Amino acid sequence: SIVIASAARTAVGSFNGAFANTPAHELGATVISAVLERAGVAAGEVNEVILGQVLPAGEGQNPARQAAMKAGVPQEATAWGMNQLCGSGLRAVALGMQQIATGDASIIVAGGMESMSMAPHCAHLRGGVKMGDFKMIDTMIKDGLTDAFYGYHMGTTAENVAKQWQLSRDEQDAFAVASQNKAEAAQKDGRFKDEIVPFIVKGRKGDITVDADEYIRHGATLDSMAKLRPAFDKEGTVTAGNASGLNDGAAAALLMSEAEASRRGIQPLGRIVSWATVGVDPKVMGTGPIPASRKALERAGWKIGDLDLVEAHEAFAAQACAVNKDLGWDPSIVNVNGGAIAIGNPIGASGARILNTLLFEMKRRGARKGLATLCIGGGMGVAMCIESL
Amino acid sequence: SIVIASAARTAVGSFNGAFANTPAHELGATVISAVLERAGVAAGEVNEVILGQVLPAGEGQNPARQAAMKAGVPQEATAWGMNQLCGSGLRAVALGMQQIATGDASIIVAGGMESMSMAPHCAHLRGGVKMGDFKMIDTMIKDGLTDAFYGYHMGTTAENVAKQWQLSRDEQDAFAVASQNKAEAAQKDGRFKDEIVPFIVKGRKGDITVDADEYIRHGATLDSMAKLRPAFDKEGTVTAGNASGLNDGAAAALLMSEAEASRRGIQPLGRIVSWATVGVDPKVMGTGPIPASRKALERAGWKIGDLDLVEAHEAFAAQACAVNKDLGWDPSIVNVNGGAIAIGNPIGASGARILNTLLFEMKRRGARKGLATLCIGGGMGVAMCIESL
Amino acid sequence: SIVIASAARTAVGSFNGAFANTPAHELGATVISAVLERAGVAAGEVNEVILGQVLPAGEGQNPARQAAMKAGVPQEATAWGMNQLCGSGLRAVALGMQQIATGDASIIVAGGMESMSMAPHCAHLRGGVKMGDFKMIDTMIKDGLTDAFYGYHMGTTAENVAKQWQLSRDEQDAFAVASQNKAEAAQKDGRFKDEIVPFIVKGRKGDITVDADEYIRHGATLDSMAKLRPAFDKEGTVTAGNASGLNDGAAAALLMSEAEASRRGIQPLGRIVSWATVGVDPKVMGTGPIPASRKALERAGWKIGDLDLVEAHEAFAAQACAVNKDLGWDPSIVNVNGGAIAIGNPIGASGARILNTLLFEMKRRGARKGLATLCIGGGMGVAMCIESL
Amino acid sequence: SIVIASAARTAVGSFNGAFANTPAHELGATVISAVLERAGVAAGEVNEVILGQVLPAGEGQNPARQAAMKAGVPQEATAWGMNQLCGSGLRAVALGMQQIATGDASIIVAGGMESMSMAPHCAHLRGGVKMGDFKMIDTMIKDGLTDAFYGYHMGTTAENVAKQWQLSRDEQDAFAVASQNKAEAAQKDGRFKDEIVPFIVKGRKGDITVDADEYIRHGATLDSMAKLRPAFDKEGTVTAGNASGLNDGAAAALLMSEAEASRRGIQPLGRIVSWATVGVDPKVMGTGPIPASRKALERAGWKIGDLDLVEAHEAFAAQACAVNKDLGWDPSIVNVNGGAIAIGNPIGASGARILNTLLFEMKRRGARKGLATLCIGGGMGVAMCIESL
Repeated sequence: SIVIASAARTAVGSFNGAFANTPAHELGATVISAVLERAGVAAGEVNEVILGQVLPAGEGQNPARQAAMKAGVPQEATAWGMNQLCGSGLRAVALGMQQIATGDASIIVAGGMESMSMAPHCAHLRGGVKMGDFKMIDTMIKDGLTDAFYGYHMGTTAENVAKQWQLSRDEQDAFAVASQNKAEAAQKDGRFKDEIVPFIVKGRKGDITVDADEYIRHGATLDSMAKLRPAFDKEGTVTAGNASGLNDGAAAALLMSEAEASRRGIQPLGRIVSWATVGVDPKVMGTGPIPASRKALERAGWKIGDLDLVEAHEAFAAQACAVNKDLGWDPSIVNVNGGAIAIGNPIGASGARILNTLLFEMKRRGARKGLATLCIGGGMGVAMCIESL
Repeated sequence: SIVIASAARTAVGSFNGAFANTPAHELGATVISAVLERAGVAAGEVNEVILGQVLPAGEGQNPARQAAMKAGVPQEATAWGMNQLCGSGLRAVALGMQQIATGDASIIVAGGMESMSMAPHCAHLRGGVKMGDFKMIDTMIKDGLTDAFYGYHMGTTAENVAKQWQLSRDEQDAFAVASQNKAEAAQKDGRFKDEIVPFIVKGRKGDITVDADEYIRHGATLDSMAKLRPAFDKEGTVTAGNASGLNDGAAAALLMSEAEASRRGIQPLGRIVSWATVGVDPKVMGTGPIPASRKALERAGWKIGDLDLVEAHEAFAAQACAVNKDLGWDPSIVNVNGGAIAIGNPIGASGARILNTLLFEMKRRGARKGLATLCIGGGMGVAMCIESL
Repeated sequence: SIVIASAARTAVGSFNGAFANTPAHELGATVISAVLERAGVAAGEVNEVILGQVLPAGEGQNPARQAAMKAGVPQEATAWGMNQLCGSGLRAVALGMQQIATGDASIIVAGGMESMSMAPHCAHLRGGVKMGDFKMIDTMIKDGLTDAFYGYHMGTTAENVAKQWQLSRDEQDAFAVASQNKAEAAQKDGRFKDEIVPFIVKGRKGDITVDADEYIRHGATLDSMAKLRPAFDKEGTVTAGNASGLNDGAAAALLMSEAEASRRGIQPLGRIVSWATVGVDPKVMGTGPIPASRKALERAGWKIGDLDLVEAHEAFAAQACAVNKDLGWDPSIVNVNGGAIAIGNPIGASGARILNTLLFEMKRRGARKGLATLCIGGGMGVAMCIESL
Repeated sequence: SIVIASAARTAVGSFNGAFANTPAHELGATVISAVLERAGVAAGEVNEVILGQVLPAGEGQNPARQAAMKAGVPQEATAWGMNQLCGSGLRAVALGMQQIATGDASIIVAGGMESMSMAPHCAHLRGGVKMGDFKMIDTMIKDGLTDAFYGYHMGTTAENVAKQWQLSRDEQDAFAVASQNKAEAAQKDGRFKDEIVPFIVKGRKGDITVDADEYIRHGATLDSMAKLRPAFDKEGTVTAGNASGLNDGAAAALLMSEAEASRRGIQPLGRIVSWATVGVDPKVMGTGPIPASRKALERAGWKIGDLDLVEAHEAFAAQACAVNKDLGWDPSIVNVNGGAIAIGNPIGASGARILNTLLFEMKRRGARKGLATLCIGGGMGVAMCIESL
């Protein structure tokens, strides 16, 4: 029953880059109107905005409610954000279908948004420290990148699956360069032009327009790639090269009944045939998507070889390949235009982000079956099946 | 169709009182373990833990997840947090209901959690602070009570309702007195012994058992009530003891299909018949419960008559009164055992907390159709109709 | 030549005690007036104020000046601070002495002030930390109690002397209790009333007048002292019981020439016949007083044995004995009224605080030759010889 | 009978510029070795180091001791810092001169050093912040630039001298340009070569040698000053332009007896013939240089017109005029090589920065009498007289 009317994301910006001082709900707003106008639908009629956000400290009350009211959504709608780490971005889009598919609502916007750049450092000083140094905790490292279960960064969870699947530094770096090259090819030709909405960086030295993914490294050689030190495990494997950095962006989708889109002349971007989510051992968290995807395909009714296009989050090359190897889809059909390693993440958005890449790329090549999938810190994964109407 | 087999709520703590130094997820697990034990269900068979949480600042990746693990819920079940302010904790239950109702999960735990105590101060300190003074922001006040739509603390959006509803200082006081009598009474007669589930505050020179709501004051006399000068408006009428204060508390209810509960020989508290969330003019946020209720009642097919028991978020004297004056339910069945004023508030779990009381009162007095409803910052209501078997 | 006409000091306050919210220049100011009053010189005849202060962060431009002004010193006069750690309050009396000596001033008020309670926490936030955690530093510990060369605490340099001069846990505790008991006594016999000037802690609910050193323990048992665990070297011998506290307080002297004193018919507290400062190995910093006092005595022309009364700074019991055995004066003329371990240790003021004790017990019993000496972090010591007139 | 046998200064640095991350004492060290090695004196003969400094917060125990110990001054010699604001650097030379006069030392190294870039933000937190937001004070602004009595700026007191002395917006800007242009010439012709000592800013990606005052602006237009808006009082007369900025640096000079120099065969940069300091009205704080300069000259037995060369602090344009119109000397001989608006200032060190400039230009142009003078915040002033040998 449930279709994706419209789809949009901002361009993804570098850490402390273009959007360094741009608040998440602001990037949220932009994309909220974007999917409004591209479905041809008026915020007047939006029932609820569901935004995944991971790092919300300091942005004031309920940043879902701000991004919506800003982008025109009237007061009679409702707004709530949510968090599943990387999954947030896509799971919102699942959550949103469950609203229409239960009679509980007619029309929803969903996705996520994220300013890793605007994340505050923090301290609980209600008691007041009478004597001693204290740590100013960086919520982006803490709430965003740090396993609450072992003590190490995500980067180690990668190393445990590296050693597990025995993914060598030569192969891992090979994966990286591919994703840089792919995404740089994809960029030059306007293969991202469709889904992107420009964002207007309100300024004072003038206004400056952003409609390019500033994280893709042009010319990225297998050698520049091989001159790196392992960013975590000092003779482990994971480097900056073959691992996503820290970024900002948003991405959303307007959902409605197949019967409703029909009434309005809207030519949907797809229809959500199924979604799933599963949990695993936090030490090896990147193995989320394997169980996650296959749950989806049981619910969707498809077999793995039915898939025309995959967009599987390359959080870290190591786990990216772990998903690829084990599942065994046609590798040349995953991240055709590039993975996270090259475009970045912005966590809270990373899933609606790749949903955008997926969808517009289905639309443009007559692919009919696709699936977005991502891994999760804590040890989980999410998946979604999209079949084009 | 879907029922609530069990529930449990921690006793609600005072601000920087009994749970002063306690991480909400650790209150979380306690409530989770509880709903299981009582109802007879084993950790493994839980699919997912959906938890409301407004001030997760600094706590670590997916705190819902951290609660989950700590209560025994296996590495496979999923967990996520979400936010719609005070309405998070009831709304989380509806989102639990929808997991069952669509084809996605057998057994969900839904609730909410909140440690107003551990809430940090913070500043954005990435691009450095070149030169000048800067502010450390209180995230409890920033992200919890400061509607980032006008400038001021919730307290005067309460004033904004009194103003039109002319609710004189003596009626605002007389509300509190009543609630504080009704609540303290309830407890004395033992009525919170059912809902609550003891928690352990793990001190150094000994452990501490908490299962008494420390916020409840005694001998609630109109006399003391009427001398607190206007807290929020320097020429106002909503005061600290007639606006719900800052509190710590977790609370939750276990969910499964009605057939599943019987298959499991588990004596449900009641059945989730309908729910509702609606928007209203943000300035006058307190009125959420007015439009939400109708819808819920309408969806349930009940007119107010059929309600034998009700709970409405006593956020303020200013907003709770108008609500009963508008909808026109009979007061004699609303917050019988007490409301936010006397019990406490605690954002992320308030809605879940009032879930518990309603259900446990329903059992031990013979109401068949209870309803709960809440106001939300930014202009929102959330509503649920409950039928017992 | 140059002589001390009058003196005063405040009570010494405990850490976050009677002066917790009382800025140091406020304490210094009372002292300035006192020494003015007590001599019969008018605030307007003061040429310059010299005040050692070690923790001045947060306080404002030249707090020395602030005190001078609040005490009523004309703005035609000058005021500056200096920092030689513990020796500050006494070097200051010497620099003051130099002013008059060379004939570039006539009437100096000199001493020191400190508020260890009022120290702030800080961090250099201009460049900003792009990501990861930074510490908020205690300026008190950092700038006030810690050697930057070998990087350990000022407490550790006590373990050095402890190990090196072979002082038992017992005999250090003995010293501590001796110091307690002596002070305690001198308090009850009223021997501090003369040196001490009251201070009015202004209060929202009422003034409080502080007139007694509140750090001194009454009936302190050896048992109490002997059960504390070693405060720095967890495998050591120094503790919080035989180590001076963290204290607030000020103290000062009014200097002029001997000739000028006579014109005014002032009966001075004694004559500065010499001073000195030396350096020693930073690791055992407590040792300063050895060659300092040597230097000072030789400059004066005095055989150690000619001393009638001595004050030596008890940084820790460890250096205090070390200073004693090595120099060898009869310990029955040393710290006749207790020492820093009992009375307190307001860093900047300490060197003036002992000078006061010395000056007042000197006169009270009519001693001809006296010596004050302190030990200093970054391996130094300062000593001045006073003779009565 | 006391002389300056050499001097040296680092290049003065831009705020957050060349030295943005150099601990002040590191700059001191360089200056120390420098004066030793330009005089034929070995660090081991140094008796004491006396270094002015206003913003040491965060820098750990006694920064001036760290400076001396890095420079190799023996641990047997002593060290202290001091704070009479802008006067610090020069007063320090005068105190160093005092120590020798009285026969308490043979060789002092005295001057100043400052690092406004490494000044920290801070707040007082032992009390306990119960709730609500709070400030993080900038110690530089709070502790270096703000008159503690009226609570405005050092730039606002500058507006006072404007009205009271009648200096138009355009009258002052031209003076500022004059300075800049005087200073751009002097640099180019290498007139700063003698005094400046290169400092190596040890760098992870290579070392970098700073050997030129980077604050100076080439091709200074009178326009670009005149363009500037009032920065201390919305509708005032002062601007960020005709006012001195914020800077890092250090400077010092080595002192000894005249006959001592004689033995050693040292051709001395000059002879201290006298000095003085005074206080003036705190609101016209910049008017300090007036009576100090006078009382200096009178002490030296000199007429203002006997002076061959003059260096007067350009803390602002406004005082600079005020001081020149009052004292009444040939302004052709004032700051002959530019002044502090263009060379920047760096409070603690300023005083010796001009001393260096005075001694070296006196030498190169064969001047036989000189004068150094600077205005002090809080309401003071220090001037010293030099006569060449």
